[PDB]
Formats: sequence, structure tokens, C-alpha cells
Amino acid sequence: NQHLCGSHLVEALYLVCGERGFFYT
Amino acid sequence: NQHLCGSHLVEALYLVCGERGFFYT
Amino acid sequence: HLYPGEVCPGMDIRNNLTRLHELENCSVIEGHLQILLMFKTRPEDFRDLSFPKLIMITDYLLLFRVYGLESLKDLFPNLTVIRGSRLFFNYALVIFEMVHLKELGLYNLMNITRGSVRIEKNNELCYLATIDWSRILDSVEDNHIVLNKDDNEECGDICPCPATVINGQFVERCWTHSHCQKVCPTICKSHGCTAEGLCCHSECLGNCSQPDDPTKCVACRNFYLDGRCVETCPPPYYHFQDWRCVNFSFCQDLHHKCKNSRRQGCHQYVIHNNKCIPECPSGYTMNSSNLLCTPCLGPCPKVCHLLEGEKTIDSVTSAQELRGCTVINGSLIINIRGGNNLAAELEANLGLIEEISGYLKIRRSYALVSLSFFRKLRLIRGETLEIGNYSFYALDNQNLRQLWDWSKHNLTTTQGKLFFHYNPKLCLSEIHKMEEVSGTKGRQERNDIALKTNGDKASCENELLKFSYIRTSFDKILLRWEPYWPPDFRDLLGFMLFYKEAPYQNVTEFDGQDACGSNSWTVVDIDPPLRSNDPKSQNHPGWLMRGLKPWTQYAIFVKTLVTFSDERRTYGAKSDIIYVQTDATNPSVPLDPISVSNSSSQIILKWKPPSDPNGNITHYLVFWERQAEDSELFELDYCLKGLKLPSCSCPKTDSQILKELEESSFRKTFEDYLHNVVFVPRPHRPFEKVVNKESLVISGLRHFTGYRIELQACNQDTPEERCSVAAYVSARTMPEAKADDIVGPVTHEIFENNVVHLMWQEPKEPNGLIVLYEVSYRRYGDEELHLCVSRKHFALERGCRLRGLSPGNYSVRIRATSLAGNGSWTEPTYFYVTD
Amino acid sequence: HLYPGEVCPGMDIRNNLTRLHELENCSVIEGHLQILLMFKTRPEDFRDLSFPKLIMITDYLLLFRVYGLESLKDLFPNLTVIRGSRLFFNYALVIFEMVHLKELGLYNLMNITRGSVRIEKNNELCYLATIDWSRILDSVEDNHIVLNKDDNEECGDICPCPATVINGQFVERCWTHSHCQKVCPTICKSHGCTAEGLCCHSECLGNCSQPDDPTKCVACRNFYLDGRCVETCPPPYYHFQDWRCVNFSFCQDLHHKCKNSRRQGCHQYVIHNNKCIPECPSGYTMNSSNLLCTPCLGPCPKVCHLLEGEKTIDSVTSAQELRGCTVINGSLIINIRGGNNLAAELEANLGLIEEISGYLKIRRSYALVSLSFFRKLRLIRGETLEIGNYSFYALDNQNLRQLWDWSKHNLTTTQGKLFFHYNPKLCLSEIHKMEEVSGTKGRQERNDIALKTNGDKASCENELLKFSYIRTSFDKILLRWEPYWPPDFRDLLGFMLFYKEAPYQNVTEFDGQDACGSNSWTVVDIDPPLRSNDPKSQNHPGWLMRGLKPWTQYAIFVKTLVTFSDERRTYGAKSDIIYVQTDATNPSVPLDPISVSNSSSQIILKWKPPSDPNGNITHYLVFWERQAEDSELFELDYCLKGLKLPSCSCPKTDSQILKELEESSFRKTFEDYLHNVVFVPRPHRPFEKVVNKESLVISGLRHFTGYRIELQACNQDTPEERCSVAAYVSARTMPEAKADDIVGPVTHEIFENNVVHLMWQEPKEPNGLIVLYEVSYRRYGDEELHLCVSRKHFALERGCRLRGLSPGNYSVRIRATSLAGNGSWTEPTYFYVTD
Amino acid sequence: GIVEQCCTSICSLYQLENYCN
Amino acid sequence: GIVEQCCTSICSLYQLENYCN
Repeated sequence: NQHLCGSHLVEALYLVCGERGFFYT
Repeated sequence: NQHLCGSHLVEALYLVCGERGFFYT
Repeated sequence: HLYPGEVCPGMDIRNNLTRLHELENCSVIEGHLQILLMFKTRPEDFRDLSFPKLIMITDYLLLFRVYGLESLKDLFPNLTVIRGSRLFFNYALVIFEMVHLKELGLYNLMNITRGSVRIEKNNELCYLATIDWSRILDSVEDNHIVLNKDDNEECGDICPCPATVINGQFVERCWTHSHCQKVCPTICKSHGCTAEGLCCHSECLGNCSQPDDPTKCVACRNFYLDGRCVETCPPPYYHFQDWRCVNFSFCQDLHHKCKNSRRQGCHQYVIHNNKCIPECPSGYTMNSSNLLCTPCLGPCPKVCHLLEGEKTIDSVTSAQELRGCTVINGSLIINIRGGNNLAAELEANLGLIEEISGYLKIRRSYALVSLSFFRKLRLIRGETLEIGNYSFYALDNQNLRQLWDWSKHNLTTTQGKLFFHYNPKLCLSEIHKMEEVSGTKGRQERNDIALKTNGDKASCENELLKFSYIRTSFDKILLRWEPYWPPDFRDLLGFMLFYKEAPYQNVTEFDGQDACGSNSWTVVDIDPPLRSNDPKSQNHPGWLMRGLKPWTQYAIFVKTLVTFSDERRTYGAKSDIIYVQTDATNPSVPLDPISVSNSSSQIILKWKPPSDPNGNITHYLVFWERQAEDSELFELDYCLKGLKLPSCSCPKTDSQILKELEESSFRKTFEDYLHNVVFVPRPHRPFEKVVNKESLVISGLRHFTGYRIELQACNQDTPEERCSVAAYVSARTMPEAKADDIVGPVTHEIFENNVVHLMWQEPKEPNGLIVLYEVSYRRYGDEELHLCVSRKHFALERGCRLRGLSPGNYSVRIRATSLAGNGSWTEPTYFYVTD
Repeated sequence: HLYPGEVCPGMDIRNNLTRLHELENCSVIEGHLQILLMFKTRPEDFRDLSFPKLIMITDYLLLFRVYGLESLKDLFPNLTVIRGSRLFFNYALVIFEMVHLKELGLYNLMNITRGSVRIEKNNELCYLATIDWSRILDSVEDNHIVLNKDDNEECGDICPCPATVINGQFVERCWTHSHCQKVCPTICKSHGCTAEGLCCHSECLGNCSQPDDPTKCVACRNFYLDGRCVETCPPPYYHFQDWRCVNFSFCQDLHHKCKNSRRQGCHQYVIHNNKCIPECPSGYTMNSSNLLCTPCLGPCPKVCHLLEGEKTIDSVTSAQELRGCTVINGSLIINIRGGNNLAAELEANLGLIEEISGYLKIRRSYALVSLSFFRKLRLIRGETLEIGNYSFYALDNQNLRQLWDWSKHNLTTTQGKLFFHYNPKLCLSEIHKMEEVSGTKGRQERNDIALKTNGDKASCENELLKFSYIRTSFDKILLRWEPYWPPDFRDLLGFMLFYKEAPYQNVTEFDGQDACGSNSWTVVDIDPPLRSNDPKSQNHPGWLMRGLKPWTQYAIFVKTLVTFSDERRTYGAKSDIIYVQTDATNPSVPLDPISVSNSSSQIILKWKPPSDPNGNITHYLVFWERQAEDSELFELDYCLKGLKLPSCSCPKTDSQILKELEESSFRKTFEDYLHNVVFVPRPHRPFEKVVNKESLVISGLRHFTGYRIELQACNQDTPEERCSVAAYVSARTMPEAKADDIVGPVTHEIFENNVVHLMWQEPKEPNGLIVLYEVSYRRYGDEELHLCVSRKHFALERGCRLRGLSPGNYSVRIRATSLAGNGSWTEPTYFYVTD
Repeated sequence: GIVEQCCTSICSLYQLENYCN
Repeated sequence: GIVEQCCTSICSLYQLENYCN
């Protein structure tokens, strides 16, 4: 599918970037 | 009223012209 | 003769009666016959004139609002055939708003060829249910007999015609008070018969003079030629008006007398294929001298220059003006209101068109099923367009299902814009497929064609569901099918499981139909399976049905449920229909065990088959047993008082469904705001088994006893013998014979204290149980004094005694009275005691 | 102290735990506090840190997807107040998708000021039904507690807090395993109380140290000033962020430190009305030196330069960015999904707008009721338009009812085109009235605004029906109202008569609601009245109801029914609602007549009131009667065996309704074609009446007899005494006394044949009927030999006898045994006979 | 043609007198 | 802004890696 919507996006974003953290202003 | 439609007009038109008759080609 | 009168043109009748004089010598009438609007007319002057020779009517006969006629039988006695070349709003005979019409009187209607019949709004008619249209007509569906005096059964209907069974009743079919309907024998229907039933020559209809003659009947089928009628006329003559053939000397001056343009009622009649046709069709052009029409050089189409740009098509009379035309130089609107169907005549009437110039608009239709009557559409021009700059317009079509089969069809649209609204049986796939044959691909208006109501009540999906595991029991059934997700899994409402039973596998496709009642499918609703976020998941959904009758055929299928949105995606999925069956089980109890006591060694017993068979039952389980007959009666003195003698819903809660979709998407729009803030991009008993019967007799069995006989019905036996419960009935033989009384030596012993002891023998094989020896002693001149001795009294004494006797000669006699009745008497013995 | 800690600005917590270190030393937090997305976190390192001093949170507290917290009671022990100046999508406290949260642990929540709370998607929580939000919150309607572990009763819920009855149960309200919820006494709600119930100074909330003190509680209501809190601050200071007041030496440098445009998170704070506001509103402009803002010369509109042209309004969070603005330099879209209502906060948030530049579009709303929250719309510019060239766009609004009250409102539209679809509670009169205030009158598109679906499920008519004759009975009711016709009388389907009962005249307006069962109105359908073509007509229609309960209030009204067509005319009519009542009648039978035999002159009897009252009953009809006691018993020898001892539907069939409108209009189009061809233009018992009681005793009446007592209930009496049927009950006294036995001289007469005749006296007033004199004679050494004498034997003999007696001395005694029992014995007399 | 001239809009006595000669 | 870039159309691994620094 790769329509990473709903609770996929909270998991798969961590699955690709689980150590840098996310970005904030 | 004078919305001569439906079964009014079959009686209303004879009442105004019941002696010459109607017209046909 | 066949048609002895004159050929006689069509005519109208209005405002007087003197214009009916010129029907003096007519028999056939080409065209139509309209009698209309006489108000100053007494009922007297209809009883002196008639039209006896009028036989054939081509197109239609119309009666509307005439004051003074009560029946037509004094005017039209011998008319038989309604040919129906041209019609009148799908009908051929219409009676409308009569004031004096008591009875019809049309005892000679034989064959209505093309069209139908309709009578409304007449509060004076009777005998209308005694007509039997299905013997005259060739169709019954487009008839209409509503709103007359016979809406209430009040005006008699007593009438002397085989009293047919065409309906569920034995109704007698008669025209009027003095006529009854003639019906042919059914070996030869349309050939016409005589009074003796010997039907005529095959080219005749209705009445005849003598059968098997093509020269002396009343009206043929195909044509007419000079006292005869042949199927195809020989070519000294050419056909004309599809009921005659005639020489070319006849048609030629009709072209000549009104090639002078003095009336537009002619057409320049041309010879083609032995026909005297008004206009020969496309690909042909007339020659001057020969008066035929030769194959035209190149393509030259017969254009149809439509008056005032648009012509609405209401019925087959509106459609017959376009017959033969192929280039429409205007626009075209089809509008068929109500009724049954017209798609059997539109192919043969305007199925030869190719070029429309304006727009095609389908509004307000109710009973079309397909647009396939348009055989040869390929090009829609659009020099003019409808308002809003449109070219194709479908609106409020309650049953329009398939536009065209695209695999064998073409369609071009030069310019314009299409439009769709309120088409509840029309799929969103077809209109998109309509675009892919069309010249347009993205010419839209915003708002263009609809997306929500077009086919909202008729399903299509291009995703299918397969079942995986089926589990069978006798009462429950467990179901499990494959997992499935839309491309956004938050949009999922669960599943709909429709199910019902069926006796066979001829189950119709579920079109979509609900009720509060029970005449259609029932449905259960299922919570959606939980999300795993794992492509190998537990999410195989399932549901278990509970209240099912065992050994019954079933049919199930499931359906998805998505929120309808603005995107033309996520169409959901439909599982295929399948068939499953419940398992077998124990049978039910058999019914009504009836036994009759007629003989000693014949004890009959019958029963009824059980209510629930639970499959094919195999046999029965009978049992019987003898019994010692209730030994509490053995200690009764049978001389006191008392002796015994043996023998409401909720289909849809749509606001809550609107509430269910609201709060679910409220959860969808909540997290959508959450993500867009928190993330920022980086810049044992004797018995037997009986089979195939409902009654049973048992022989070889003891007289006067009870047999409690119980009976089970049962399915298959040798693996897991499983049967139902029984029901117990007692049974008795016929009442006993002489053996209830005993024969024996009646001996006595005299004691010195005047007590006489009697010795005898008891009954050995009694009437079940002997209860009383009715002994009685009798002196000369004295009545038969009876005495009493019990069962226990004889058992202790082995005899009886009598105390306090006068000296004399006595006559003592014994009766063995059993519980089933009294026996005979013994010998009255003579013993004497002296002084 | 009140707030002894520091101020802290807002902060976010992401991907680690080391950034929570800088919450070391403060108590209040302005802005908000977001803790977000820690995955590599054990549950161990939360058991050593806390934040004990944090008390006040201004806007919102957010927890979403943290791996490792089980409770917050080891982090936030003392926070009490959520101020709610800014919100977060109508909420102020949101817990979303927690993985480890066993229990909340928030034992100090006192007052949620503005907004609501919502916790979803946590499969680990418990004790959630023990919280009692209505004691903390000020609203309960917009809360959302769904889809947790407490969907199933499985998490224990045994907990030691007054156990309130705020619901229908006596549920105990506690936070966690070791805490109870504190509840104030209800004489002083929001002032804060102590453990002894003596509530504090009026300017405090929640916990306090000592009551009635404004200097030593924990958190006040209005503001804060230096260990005190006053309702309005004195003006050495100006207010700031609606929770403090502070000197202008403080507010001046925040204008100075970031008038340097280094961050857009500031606003140039201006003094106005003792407030340190970010921007003072329209009609004002700031001065340079004084730092206030003076009233501007002329009009100065505070414009609101909207980013990217359009900003969708999803909630009060999205709407608070427009607060104070009055000129919208873009377009505007309102979109409120689901929920309860937001029309109480939009007026105080964007109700000060006057000028929109783009377009206003209302899609997908569910819970709006009116657009009156827009207070001051007058001009819609439309420099840009929506696609299709539109300016006003309403679509799919399930409850939008009134657009505006036009009598006190104005609206201009410079250009553009309006649009309406799927507005089921929006009338066609309003959108035409919307046109008559608008600048446009006939700017349409074809297809423009809808005409069929807009308000199809909510009625409006501008024609009314008055009733003429009402007829009242006890069972039926006959109804007759005025005649009425549409402008074309063929378009009429009949009438719809809705009716139901009501206990009072507080009957709601019929909104339109159906059910397949019985919880709402039932409806009957009426054939239309026939045509007379005469203005003085019989055609007053009528219908008679049948199955009505007597003496019941009713409410009826009727409704018209027209075919919906393209013409915006013949809207039909609505009759006004009225009230009628059925008449009274006979009552029903009273229930349960219960009588108890306790005394001889007290016979109690109670009953029950009847089931059907049929109005107010007035009294009762009692009757009683004595009886001769069954004289068949007078001729029994009472010495044999046997002595006696006394004491699913069709709400709508819409396809057939579609069939009914089809074939009716099929009759319309048929005569429509007929007229256009045939017409061518020219070129007694003791009793009483008892009232107000349910039991009755009757005195002065005979011992040991039956009284059949029957009882009726009854309505009004003197004109037309009409009562119900009765029910009969026998009644008896206490068992009899000594009078069942008699005292008398027991005299004897000796005859010469040793037969002794005894003379005595009988009982005079017996136990109803004396049945047996149990006489008994006794010899010395011999037992009490009993003898027998019946009623008829004493009646014929006047005494008794004994036959065959040995010579001696005997002791004879009599017992009077009646049918109600045995009496005593008489004197054993001594008579002697000798040899 | 007498319907749309005398049922859709209002109808005059000079109009329908043409229909009777 | 991560929904309409990664739920309405297809989404790439180079797009969403910007969201993680």
C-alpha cells in the first residue's frame, strides 16, 4: 500500500529515524 | 380562478361556444 | 363477397350528427374514425340508424364525450378487425369520459393486431370483467381498465361463451344481455372458425360462411385481391398500405394528381420491392420515367428535417414519424411516462438513425431498462446545445441500468458537456466508461456530473472477497473469510452479512430490497476486525449464526461499508454468493397415533408422519408389552358401591447511521489535526422395524389386556442410531366370548344346622379377572332371591354357603359377572330339604 | 505562600528525558506543556523524579505516545487548575495512545475552566467511572471517554469520597487505589474548602491552609498580586494575560526587547483599560511615547491579513486566531465535524467581523443550528471566487435551520453565484428570501441552486387549513375540515392524518420522525375528495377514527400531498394542531374483593380500585343478602358416609408510493395528449353507597350464614346513573358458641317390651342446622355405646328409642353434633330397669 | 396546443374564442 | 502537513526523512 496513514505513520517514522529524533522550530 | 385545466375546460369551452362549434382544418 | 363495400377514407365527426350520412356505402376505413363532442343530442335519434357493412378499421377508433349513446350495438354490428398500422398513444381503441354508455355491445371483436385498449372515466358501464381480452388481443400488459362504474360490484352482471378458466375462477364471458362471446377451439387460433368448430381456411380471421375456403370468409390476414387473398401478391400488382395489392396503373396517378403541391397530405409514392411506399429509404433516389428508385450513386442519406428543432417522444405514435429517417436535423428528447415498457417497438421504429444534430436528453422516464434501442448512434454534432452548454442529459430515470455494450459500439461527441443526476440504478463505472469512448476526457464544469446519488441504491464494486473456512453444525454455523483493507484503513465501518434460506439454488441476484416484514433477506451487522499493523494478522473476521433449522439449504454473502466522500475511490468489496447447508439431527415426534379395537388377533394402529423430518427419515421404532392388570383390585369386595367397566422491527435507523458515520469520522478528523501540529518539516419387549407405511397391525396376542404401544420415527441407523421420543397408547382386543362364564357340576352339601355348602368350579381362563359370582336361589312361589360372594370369599372357602333356610325345594343358579360384563347363568339345580 | 515558585514559559518534551531537568524551580507555566514520543524508555527511571511545585497550567497539557509511564502521581501531585485561555481543538487536557498507563493518579484536579477533557485509545486504564467530572468541570457535554480498557468491566474497581448519587446509582468516586476524590460541601462550590468542611475566602479554589483568608490559600480566581489576590487590581499596576496584574515598568521592555524583529512570537504590547494586550482592537492607533492607543481619526479597520488566502475553521482553536479582527482579506471556510455544538463560543470569538474578501463556504457540518453567530456580515466582496464562479456555498448540513432573521439584518453580495445542496432542514422560502436581501435577483447557472432535496425532510407551507366540524363520542371521533385545491386540481394525492395521544397540551411541534414500532405518531391515509366542478360543494373531506380509549386527551392535524415538480409552486398546506378528547362511559370492574371472617358483627371486606377509571369515579355500589341455606340437605340421613364442614408493519412502502405517483401522473399525461389533438386554433336488599374508601365492614347481621356481597364502581349518579358490572363473594361470621348444644330435661319412658322412649328438647337457635344428635348409652363395665338418630327421625318421633335392652342400670348421654362441628354433651342420666 | 396556452399561464377570453371558429 | 503529503497521494522515503531532522 505505502499509504502510511493513521497509526502506521507513528510507527514507521520511528522505524526509519529512531535515533535522531524529529525536528522542531 | 380561471385556471381552466383538466376537466374544467371540456365544460368551460362548450359554455362559451355551444352554438358555432369548434374548428377543424 | 369478402369486402363488398367501398374503400372509404378517414373522417372526423363533431358538433352535429348530419355528417355521419356519408358513411352510406363504406366497408373498409383507411385512417381513423373520430366521433367527438356532441352535447345537444337526445338519446332518441340513435335507435334508427346503423352501419352494418363496416368491417375493417385500419388505425384507431376514438370515442370521447358524446351525450346520448348507451350502446354501440345498434351502430357497429359487424366490425371485426383493428389493423393498427398507425396508433393513438400506444392504443388502438379508446373510450374516454362517456355520460350515457350503459353497455359496450361489441360482440364481434376478433383480433386487435397492434396496440392495446383502454377505457377510463365512465361511471355507467358494466360487464367489463366478462370480455376476456386475452382471446382477442395478443398482449394484456398495456391494457388499462380503471376507474369506471365496475369499480364497485353494483350493476348486476347476470348473463347467459364456454365460461373459461383463464383466471383462477370459472367466470362466464359474455358481451351484453343478449350476446355471449364466441371462442374458437384452441387447435387453430387466428384462422377463424364456424359455429360447428370446424375452423376455416388458414388465410381468414373471425367469422366465416363456410370453412376451408379462401373466397368466402369475412376478412383475411395478409392482403386482398378481387374476392381472394394470397400471402404474397403476384406481380401484375404491387402491394399498397400493407392490406391490398394493386396494379401500377392505380398508384401512378396518385403521384400525378398531387405532384401539384395543393395538399401536403400526399407523398410521392414510388415503386420499390413490389410496394407502393410513400418514401423509399436512404441509399436510393427516384427516377422520373420509371417511377422506381434506383441505388443512389455514392452515399446520399435520407435526411429528416425536424420541425421546430426538437420533437419529444412520448409514445409509439410520436416515434412513428421518425421511421425510415436517419439524419436528425434538430434535437431529440425521449420521455416515456409510467407504464410497462416500450423497448420492443423502439428498435423497429427509430432503430435506423445515425446522425443527430442537437442534443439527446432522457428525463422523467420510469420503465426503460437500457438505451440499446438506439442501434446506430456514432456522432452527436451539437450545432445547438441545451442551456448550460450541454449535449447529453439524463435525469430521474428510475430503472435505467445499462447505457450500451461498449465492446460492440462506438460513440463520438464533437463538443458539449454531459450531465447525470438521480439515476438510482446506474453505476459510476459506466459513466466513466462512457467518457472513454467519448471525445471528451476532462471537459467538466465543477459542478459537473454527480458522484453521490448516481446509483446510490444499486451496488457495483470492482473488488471481491473469497471465503476461507466454513464450519457445519446442525444448529449453528461459523463463518470466516479473508482480511481486506481500503487504502486508508481508518475508513472502515465493518461488514454487512445478508442471509436467507432457499429451497433451491435458483437464488436471484440481490438487487436491493428491504422491509419491516419478512418477505426478503435478513441482515446482521459486524464490528470491524481490530488493527494489527502487521501483514500477517489475526484480523480474519468472523461471525456465528445461531437460530437455524437443521437440514436446510442456505445462501450467504457479505458486503463492505465505506464512508462516501468526494474522492472517486474506495468503492469497497462484494463477496460472491455461495450455498451452505445445516447438518442433520434427531427427528421430531410422530403425530396422531390412532388405534381401533376390532378383533382379538388384529389390533390396528395408524399414525401421522412427524412435523420436522430433519432429513429423510428411514424407518419406525414400534414396541409393545403385556401387563398384569393392577392388582389393587384383587382386595375389593365387589358387592358394595362401585364397579368398573373397561372399553416491532428496525430495518434502518438512518439518523443513528448518520450518527454512526459522524462520530467515527470525528475520530478521523481529530488525529488529522494532531499530526499536522506535532511534526514540523525541516527547512426385552416384542417389537419390529416398519418401513414405508402409516398403519400397522399386530397379531398373535392375548385377549383382553392392555398393550402400551409407543412409536418412534428415526433417521439412518447403523452408524449412530439416533431417533426421537415416543408417545404411549394403550390397546385392547375385542370383548370376550362364552369363556367369561363357566360350566361345572353344581353340587351341594347339607349340614344339620340348615346351612348348605355349594361346591363348584371357577372360570379358568376368565375375562381378565372374574369379580363376582352372582349366585341366586329361588323357592316355588318366591322370586329369584340373589346372593353375593366376593373374589376373596370364594378363595378362602372354595365354595359358598347359605344360612337360615326354611324346609323346602329350592332352585339355585349362579352367574359369573366379570369386570368386563356379566356372563350367562348356570344350571338351576333342584335340591330339597324336608321337615 | 500562594505561588512561591517561578514563572516558566511554554516548552515541549521530545525524544529524551534530559530536557525535563529545566522544570526545577517553578510553579506556574504559561503557554502549554507537551510531552511527546519517547520510545527508548524503561519504566524504571520514572520512580525517582517529581514536579511537586507545579500548580497552575494556563492553556493545555498534552500526553501522546510515551512508552513507560504507568501513573502521573509520582510526577504531578499538586497541580489544581487548568486556566484554558488558549485551547487545543476544543480541549484542554488530552491523553492519547498510552501504552503503559495503568491508573491516572490525578488526585488534585479542582476546576477545569474553559474547554473539556478527552482520553482515547488507552488499553490499560482503570477507575475511569470513579472520577465524577461534573464536580470538577463546568460542562459535561463535550467530553469524550471511549475506547479504553474500561470498555469491559475487568480491571477490578474495588476502592475505599462521599459515594455520591449524581447518577442513578450510589457509586463511590475515588481516584486511585490509595486516594479518594475530595468533594466540597455544596453551600460554597468554587470557593475551595478544608478537611473540616469550613470553606475558605471567596477568592480561592481547591485546597487551602486555613479558611476565610485571602493570603494563604493555594490558588485564587481572578488575579495575583504579591501574596494577595484582588478581584480588580488597583492601578499602580495593569492586568496581563488575565491572571496577573503588574506595573508598566514590566510591560514596557517586552515591547522594547523584541521590537527588534528577531522572533514573531511576540506582539507589541499596548496599554489600554489597564490591560497589557498584544493588539488593541479597531478604532484605535498606538502612540509612540505614551505606549497607549488613542481613538484614531476617522475609521481605522483592524485588518486581518489571512495567510494563503483561506483558513479553515475546525474548532475554537482555529477560530481564536481571528479574535479582534474585522476585515478578512482572504476567503473563509467553516467546518465543524460531529460533536454537540459550538454556537456558544463562536459569537464571542469571531462575532466582531464585518468584511470578508473572498467566499464563505459551509460544508460537512452536522451540529450547526443557525448562522447567527456571524453577527455583523454586510458585504461579501469576491475578488477571488470558488471554482465554478461561486461566492456562497452550503452543502451537507444535517441540522442547519435558520440562516438569519432578516428583519434585523442586512447582507450585500457584489458579484458571484450562490449554491445549495443536501440541506434537509433548510426551507425553500429562506433561500428565496436570501435572494431578496442579496444584490442578485436572477444571476443563475442552470443548474443553479437545488429545488428538490433542499429541505425535503422538513416541512414548510404558506397555506393553512381550518377545521369546520368536530364530532365527539366515547369510542369514535368524526373529523371534517375545509375543502382545498391546488392551482391545478389534478395534482392532488389526498391527505395525511397524523394523530397520537398526550397526557397534557405540552405537545411538541412535529419535526418529522417515523419508526417501524410505537414511540411516535401513527398515521392514516385518505383518498382525495371527488371533483364537483362547483364552488358550493359536498367536497368537505372526512375520516372517522375507531379504536380510541374513552376519556383520553388527543392531538390531531392533517397535511396535504402534491407531486413535487419543477415549478416552484403548489407547496400544499398544513393544518394547525388542535386538541380533542373522548367522552366518558361506564367504568370497568373493581379488582380483588378480599373479605376476612374475624367477628360475628364485624365482617370486613376490602377491594382494589378498578383498572379503567373512565374519568373520575364518584362512589361504590355495595349489596348484601341473607339465604335459607340449601334445603336439599334436610332429607339426608346423617349417619351414612359423608358429612360436610363449612368455613411487522408498513410505515412506508416507498416504491409503491413511487408507483402511486407514477400511474396517477400517467393519467395526467394521457389527457394532456388528448386535448392537444382534438382542439385546433383557427388561423330490596340492604345496601349503602360508600365513598373515598377501599375497605368496608358491615354490622348487625346474623351469625353463621352466607352473604353474597357484590360491588360496583361508578361514575356520576343523579343524571343517568351508569355503573359497571359486579363480582360476588360469600361472607361468613365467626364459628358458633355454646348455642350449638342444648340444655334440657332428659326424661325417659319405659315400655313393657323393654323399649325405652326418651323425651328431650332440641336446640332452638342452632348452628344453622343441627344434623345429628350423637346419643350414647353406657352400662357399668361396658363402654360408651353410641347410637344414631337423624334429623327426620327426631322430627317424626319427637324423641328416640332403644330396642332390646338387658336389665340393669345405664348411663345415657346426648351430643348435639351440627354441620359446623360437635357440641358438648348433656347430663349422663341414671335410669334403671330390673328383672 | 390549448394546454400550454391555457394551463401553464393565465388565459384570456379573447384567446380561447378563436378555438370555437 | 504530513497527512496531505503522505496520506492523499503516494509517499516517498526521501520526503519523510526530512521530518526526522
